[PDB]
Amino acid sequence: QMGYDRAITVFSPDGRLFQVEYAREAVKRGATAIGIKCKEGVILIADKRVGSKLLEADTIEKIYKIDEHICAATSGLVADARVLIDRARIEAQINRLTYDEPITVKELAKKICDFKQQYTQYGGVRPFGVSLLIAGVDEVPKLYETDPSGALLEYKATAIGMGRNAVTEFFEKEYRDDLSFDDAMVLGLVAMGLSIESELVPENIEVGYVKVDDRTFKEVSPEELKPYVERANERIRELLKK
Amino acid sequence: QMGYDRAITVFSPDGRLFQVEYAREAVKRGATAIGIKCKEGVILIADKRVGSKLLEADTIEKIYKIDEHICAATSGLVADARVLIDRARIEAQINRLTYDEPITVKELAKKICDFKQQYTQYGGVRPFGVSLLIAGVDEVPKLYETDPSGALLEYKATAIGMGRNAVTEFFEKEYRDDLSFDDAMVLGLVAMGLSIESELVPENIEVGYVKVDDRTFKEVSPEELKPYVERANERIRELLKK
Amino acid sequence: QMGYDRAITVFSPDGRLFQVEYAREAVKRGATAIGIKCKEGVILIADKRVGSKLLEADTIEKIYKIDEHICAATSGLVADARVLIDRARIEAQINRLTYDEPITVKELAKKICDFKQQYTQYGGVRPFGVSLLIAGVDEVPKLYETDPSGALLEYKATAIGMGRNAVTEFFEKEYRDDLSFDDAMVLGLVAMGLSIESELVPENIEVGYVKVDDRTFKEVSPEELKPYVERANERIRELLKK
Amino acid sequence: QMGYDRAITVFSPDGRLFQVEYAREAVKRGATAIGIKCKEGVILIADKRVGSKLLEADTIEKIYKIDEHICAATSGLVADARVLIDRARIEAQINRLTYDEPITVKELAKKICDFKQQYTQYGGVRPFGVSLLIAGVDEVPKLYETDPSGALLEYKATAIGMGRNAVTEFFEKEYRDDLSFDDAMVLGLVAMGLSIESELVPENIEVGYVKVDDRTFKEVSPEELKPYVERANERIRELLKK
Amino acid sequence: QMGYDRAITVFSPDGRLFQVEYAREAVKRGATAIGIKCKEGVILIADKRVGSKLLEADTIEKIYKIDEHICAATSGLVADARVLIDRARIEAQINRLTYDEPITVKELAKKICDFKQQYTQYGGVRPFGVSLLIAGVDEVPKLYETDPSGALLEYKATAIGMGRNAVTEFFEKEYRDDLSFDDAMVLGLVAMGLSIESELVPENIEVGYVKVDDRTFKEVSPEELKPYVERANERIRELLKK
Amino acid sequence: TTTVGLVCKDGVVMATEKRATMGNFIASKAAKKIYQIADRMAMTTAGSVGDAQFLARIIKIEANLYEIRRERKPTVRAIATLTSNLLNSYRYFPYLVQLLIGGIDSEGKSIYSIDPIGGAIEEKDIVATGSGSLTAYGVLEDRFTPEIGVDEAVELAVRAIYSAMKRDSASGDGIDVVKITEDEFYQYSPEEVEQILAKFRK
Amino acid sequence: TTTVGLVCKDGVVMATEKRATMGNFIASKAAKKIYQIADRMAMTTAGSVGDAQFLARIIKIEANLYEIRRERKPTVRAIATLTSNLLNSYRYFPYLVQLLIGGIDSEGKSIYSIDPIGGAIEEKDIVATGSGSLTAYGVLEDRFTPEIGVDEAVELAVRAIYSAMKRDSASGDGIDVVKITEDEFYQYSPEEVEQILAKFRK
Amino acid sequence: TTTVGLVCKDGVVMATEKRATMGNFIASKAAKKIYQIADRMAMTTAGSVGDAQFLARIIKIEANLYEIRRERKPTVRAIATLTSNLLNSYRYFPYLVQLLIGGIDSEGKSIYSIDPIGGAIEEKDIVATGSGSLTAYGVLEDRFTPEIGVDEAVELAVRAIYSAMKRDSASGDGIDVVKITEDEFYQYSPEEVEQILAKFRK
Amino acid sequence: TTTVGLVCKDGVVMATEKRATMGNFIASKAAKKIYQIADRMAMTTAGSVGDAQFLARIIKIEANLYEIRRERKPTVRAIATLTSNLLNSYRYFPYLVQLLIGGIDSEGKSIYSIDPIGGAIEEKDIVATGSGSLTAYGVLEDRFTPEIGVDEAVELAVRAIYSAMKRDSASGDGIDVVKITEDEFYQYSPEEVEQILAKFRK
Repeated sequence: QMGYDRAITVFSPDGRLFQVEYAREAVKRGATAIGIKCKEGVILIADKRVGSKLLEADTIEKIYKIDEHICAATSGLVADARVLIDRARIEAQINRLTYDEPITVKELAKKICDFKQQYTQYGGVRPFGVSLLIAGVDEVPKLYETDPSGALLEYKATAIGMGRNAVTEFFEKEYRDDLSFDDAMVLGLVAMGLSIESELVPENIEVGYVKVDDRTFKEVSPEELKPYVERANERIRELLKK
Repeated sequence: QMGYDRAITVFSPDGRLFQVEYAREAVKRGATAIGIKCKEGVILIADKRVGSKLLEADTIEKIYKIDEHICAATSGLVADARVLIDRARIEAQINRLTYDEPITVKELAKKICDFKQQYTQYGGVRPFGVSLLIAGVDEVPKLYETDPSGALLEYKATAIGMGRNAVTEFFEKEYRDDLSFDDAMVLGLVAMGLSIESELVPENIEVGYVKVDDRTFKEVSPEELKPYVERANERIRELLKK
Repeated sequence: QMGYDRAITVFSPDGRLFQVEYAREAVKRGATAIGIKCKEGVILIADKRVGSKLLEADTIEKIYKIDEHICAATSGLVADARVLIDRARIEAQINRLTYDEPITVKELAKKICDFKQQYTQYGGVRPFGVSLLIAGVDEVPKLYETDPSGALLEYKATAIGMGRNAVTEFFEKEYRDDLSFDDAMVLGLVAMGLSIESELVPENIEVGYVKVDDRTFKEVSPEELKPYVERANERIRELLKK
Repeated sequence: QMGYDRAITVFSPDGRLFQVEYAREAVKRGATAIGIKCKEGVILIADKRVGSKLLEADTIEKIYKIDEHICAATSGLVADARVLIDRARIEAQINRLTYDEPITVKELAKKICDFKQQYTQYGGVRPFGVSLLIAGVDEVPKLYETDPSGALLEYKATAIGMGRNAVTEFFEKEYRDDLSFDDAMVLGLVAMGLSIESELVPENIEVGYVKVDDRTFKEVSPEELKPYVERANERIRELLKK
Repeated sequence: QMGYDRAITVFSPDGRLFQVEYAREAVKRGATAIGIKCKEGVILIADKRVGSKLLEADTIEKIYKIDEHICAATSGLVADARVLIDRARIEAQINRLTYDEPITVKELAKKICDFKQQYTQYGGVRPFGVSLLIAGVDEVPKLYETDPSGALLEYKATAIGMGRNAVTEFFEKEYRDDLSFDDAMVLGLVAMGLSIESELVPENIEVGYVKVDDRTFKEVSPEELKPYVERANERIRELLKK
Repeated sequence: TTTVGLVCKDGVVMATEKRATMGNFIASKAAKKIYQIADRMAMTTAGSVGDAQFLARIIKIEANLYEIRRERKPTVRAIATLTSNLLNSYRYFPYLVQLLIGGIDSEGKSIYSIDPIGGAIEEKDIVATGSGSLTAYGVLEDRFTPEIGVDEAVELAVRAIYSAMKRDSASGDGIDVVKITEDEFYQYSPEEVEQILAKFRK
Repeated sequence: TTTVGLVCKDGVVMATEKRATMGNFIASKAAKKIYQIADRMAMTTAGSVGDAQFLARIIKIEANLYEIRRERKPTVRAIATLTSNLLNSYRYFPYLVQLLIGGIDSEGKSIYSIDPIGGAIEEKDIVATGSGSLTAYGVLEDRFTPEIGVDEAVELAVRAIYSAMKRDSASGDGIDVVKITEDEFYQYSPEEVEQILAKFRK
Repeated sequence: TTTVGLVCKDGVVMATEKRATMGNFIASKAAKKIYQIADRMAMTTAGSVGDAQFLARIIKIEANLYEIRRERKPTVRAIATLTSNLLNSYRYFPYLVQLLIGGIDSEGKSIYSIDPIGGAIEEKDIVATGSGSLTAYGVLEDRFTPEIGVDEAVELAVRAIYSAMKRDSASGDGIDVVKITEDEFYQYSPEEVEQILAKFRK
Repeated sequence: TTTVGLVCKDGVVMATEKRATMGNFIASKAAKKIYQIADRMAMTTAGSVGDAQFLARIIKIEANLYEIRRERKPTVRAIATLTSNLLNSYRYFPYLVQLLIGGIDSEGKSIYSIDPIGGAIEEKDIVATGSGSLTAYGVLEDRFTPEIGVDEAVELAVRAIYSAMKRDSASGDGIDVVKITEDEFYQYSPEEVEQILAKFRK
């Protein structure tokens, strides 16, 4: 046994810090979220299936407003997400105060990356064991992932949680940079289906989007999501046959 | 394990916070507390049982007035709970100071999640070893559970405490989404009669509630308690012969 | 067991805390102090036993004064009590400042227990290891036991100290909620005589009491302890023969 | 044993700081960067190859304009980069705020070292395990390496990161101080190519420079990059026939 | 044996600080630096060779101007040296600011001893790993040594680092109280050649000096250095013949 | 810019003149310048609308707080003493204000006057306060009896300020009276009040 | 400066003058006075130009933040009280503006009149604010019906600032009118309105 | 002292007086009152010399810092907001300079005035600020077309300022014109500017 | 008090008055008013003598720290700008002095004048803050040339403070002038200077 994860302040001899590689594991145990980028906006798709029917069907939430034009999804503890999302919302809005311009997807991501990294260096506080997805259209549609390390990675399409490894391989084949808005939402609805190994019913997924033309965040109503979900079911069922 | 459980800062190679699971077993040390949500109001039923008879049971209570249409219950340390909920009283009052408008049940839940999160994050301090059940009606009835770290799950039938597992099984079967406020009151006493493993006497229970129509807190006095308990006893005895 | 008792910020895997359990053993180690509540007042008795005669025959002070109608008595760490009651005294004065009304025993007990809980939160600060039995009459008589854990419990009759357990079993049989003022103090003198297993003299007890009819704490001289002491001594003798 | 290695304050019987030594190895884990100085300016070549096709090939950026005339590469964690560079950006301008004059390549690189030196002496924190290469021309061309330790070593061509070992051996024979700007650029991509031991493509690498006839950071587009990468690829081929 | 290098708040049973003795063995893990006092000046020589030939001649390059009449060389961590040296420069100008008195060689060394002793005593930080030779003519020639901890000792020739022991032994034979500037400069070049077990070349050391007659710092120029290499090397060849 | 207050024998009756004007903007003339602290407590202010409503908000929030935390209805003196302490904190900017806090509690009915920089002092059954204070005393004390009910008390307060109104020049049209008889918390407002005073003045 | 407010039953209409005059000195020419807090919510300021823009941006940002927190749009009351709270905190800075914060929320239509010492008060009638205010109130109260279009509402607010203007040298033109019709947030803007007041001439 | 800003079809032009006189004090005739903030953004100061310059240095450091950190150019709006926040917060160290920040940015061309008391208002296409303002408005509007060229604009800018300096006995003989034609950032500076008004005889 | 400064064809020459009063004593009898800041760097000051004395000690020290730290002598631009920050701080203390900081540096020869509220400003010609500045500007421009020698510069500088001597009450005969040519840092001091104002005669 190690003690190279007694604190965040002890490197391993191999030159790595183990404790943020275990905060990375905190995200995986939580449920999946997929962010899917096309050339006509971005889509953001997230688990809401959670637990049995004791829990409310439309339980709040994985799909958070950051702005009325930048949205985020999480995976990991929804404690570390909840206060972090409080911190995110303030951060975008401070940008709006002092610039009277909306935060760009890249710039909000950079500030979350610094914030995370603050906790990472001191031994007196632990960093969040949470990862975040930041989706927008500033005026170029963009998708990022901000790590629990407070590292920044640009993505064409990305996933986190339980279904992370299935969605990756799946998009390795099918995804293109010229998918339509309609195709890219649907494509990731198959992938989301595969992530929980079940058909998608519209009451266990919350899906929001940022369109390029509007540049306004809008949330897909249960039954407006229903025909997109329905077309996904054909491919998800097909693929669960194998 | 046996070292990565000796602080609130460490993760394990499974990426669990064991200090936070342990604060949660603290919840399970405390007596059962039960919430039901129905569409005509929300119900809070607290255990108010005394273990010796030289105890005075007016302060063995769970139920704390918070706002004039938000009540809440507690399970965990008694100590942790009073300081936490006093914070919540202030917070609900503060919200009225800067907006002139009672606090929403959700916002209060987000604020009190976030209070518990700084205490989960900072290594110099332990978390609050408590979960709340936050029950109110703001315009539309609400039931929340907060976890010891500050995670938020919206419910529709729930419990925390010793009897939790069994109350979870009970509402799997019995709780329906069409129960009237009257009907669901009895059903929630049948859920409390089950977990305590005998029939109930009104002196060992306390009921508080928020209905939608009245949009007030009241507290159920032992005179106004009885017709409900009398109905409840009949069925509590039947489930003790299964 | 190990590593769950060397700090205050750690819980056990069962939701117990072995450090805080040991502070309760701290209460159990010291001398007995009995509080007995009646409908005409509340009687607070503490053992003024001295383990030598070189010790002053009025040892300062087994029964402290907090306000004009509020007293408390100690069992456990006597060091700590000096500090702890200074806080309680300032708290009752603070409420007379900011509301011009004395503090209710219930809310006082909450404040003192909160100060304790604050000293549970911090990792470098251990909690007070002392229990105080705060007694007073605000409208009706009230008796509370404040624990080292920060939790309050209201009683009809109580004990703390090394005689705690014996006097729960004793008053359980014997106490009734229909004692007169005289009958109450005498029954409490019997309880002290049982615990120490010798007869009483006015030199191994300090008694004060609180009258509804005066709304004030008064402190009982050795002369006027003599009638009560003689009457009580008969019952004690019969109990130490069986 | 070995160490004495779980503190940052501890120097071990070697007289090294193990903590610090583990963090130079955390640089290596991060992706290679190649720095090269000539008498016509300074070229900095940086790896922007991360991931398969899950991630976008443009991933920020990794060759950050720090100042007007100073740019830097990073090797080590991207998370570590963000925070060291945030501070670095601010420092570059800070010199201009209080003097209204150019920041020195020597001086910027020292105060980038200083921020982490703070985090090397102090016990509450870790240094970031990141090594930046600091390349610019204030008035003569200079190349330095900043080290996670906080060491500042002027190089004339070098590598750090994954390719550290590889490129030193390469540059023993190839590196000369009478080289051309064009020759240097090409030689630096061969070095990188050797690091990855593979064929280059001009789309997943970014080359920027500070000339001495400019005194401004510039960056060489990917449309421009193609011929330099192509003359590189012949020379990678000669090497990978040996 | 020990475990008292684990702290720096401790003393060991022999009353020693082993932490300070391994900060001593960080100095011995750095390249030497030598000082000579003659009665015509004081002359400080320090290694300027580092790494492979791919690092500038002018990579550290240790013998920093501190003041007009005070230069100070280093051995140990090139990271801690920098901060100290900067602190040495600031303390000397503070003296100028508050007195208009150029700081004494002695009083500058004293103020450094006190500065490093704050970092020895405090346990939230570590002692430096660096030894400096503080040297100048205030109004007579002086050479001191400030230690890892900050111990002040006056020398008439010294060395610090890996070369240290050999060069001590050498002086024990050759060094004379009748020594002059020319002889001294030669002498320290011989002394540097025993450390490195090999010849010297002009630019692979830097030498700073303070004359009595100038009472001002001048750096030895490479060209001025050249005739001194040639004469020093005479003795060097002889003493590296085995 | 004047207030009066009197204990009934079955409630607390207080009255406030509507008009506050600063410059050419009339702040209140049709709107609230009387605030609800609690259900059974009111507070009337003689002075500025901005200072009054912001301070009242505080007293209101610690009034609901007292009630919730301690599960017992507050005494009059508690709130009173509490407002005094607040006025000590901010005393660097205009906060000077003439307050009556009254209503009902367990020990009876009470009204307490808070001085503008701090302190709280008491009044047995008649207070005033305000700039019309001299004029209000004559009216309230004259028509007081020890058997004075709520009905003729709401009328009595209207007469005291409206007689004041003539000796002032600051004070203009409109008045709010509040009756806290314990069974209702009614804010009479100008329309009812003017019609009651249509017999006691014309 | 003057700002006017009125409650129609089809919407909330408020108005400003954007060319504010010292007495003969001007430094505006399109100087902003109308702030869009939301599609249903507006802040109309009278006063200093500068202090109002700084205060408006603080408020705009928190209005959005609050929408996002409760997942439920702010009420008109909530934004009015937020500004009251900010004004008292920053009374240790020299920020002096008297505000009118109005709009539509689910409880109806309402306006809150705020002064820089605090306070927010409900008026569901006529409200006006500034030192063209006295003249403005004279036109507006008489010609108020609460049963008026949002079409016939703009003509009256226009008329009010216009009358103030011809008896003030402190209010100039720039007359903007905002209408919040419960489908959109329309600002008529100076150009058109200067021509409605052209026809109230000859 | 005075400053003007007008928007062309292909540029933005603003102007300053470059010598500043107050009483009969000359502190230099080569002083700066023109700041280049970024590539095709400038800042033109009216008010006192020394607070313009001190405040100015900071805005430049921000301008680079925001560009670097976002990877994209600051707008006029980005820095206009930025200056106004900086002016409001520093009222421990206030600054008495009246800015006009303008230029070409991604949104297009626009010029915002920032008051010495803070707050950022936008002017549509004409703006004058300072003592020379009242007359200056009318000088610019006389030939004004928004399809005026940069060439006819630079000429036009000179007459507005040229009216202000000769009228005052405490204005300077220096003038600076700033041209921003996107393919240039030309600083005309006193010698070149003099010969333009050498036609006007003074 | 007045300062002058001029840049030569190969160096820089700056000058100050002597024979001034502060309190009821003479404040210049061998006092310094030109301080040597760095090796080939100087400061001439017009204002409060002892604040200017104290500020010289600080700036002097920070110049050496730049040199000792970075192995590179300071530029004039560096130093002045750092003065500007300090003056900004020292508004809460007496510290009003009008500063010219000149010398030779890597960019060539230059003088930056630092305002009483702070603000560095380039001048490559002549500069004079002061009270005698306008008169000085008179005399200065008359024999200033960009091929003015370092010994044709000392004539000019003396001439101006002699015309200002009669216009101020702080200036006598025999004054400080300094030449900074890069191969000299030579200070003439009063004696020489009497002999240079005896070439005019008076």
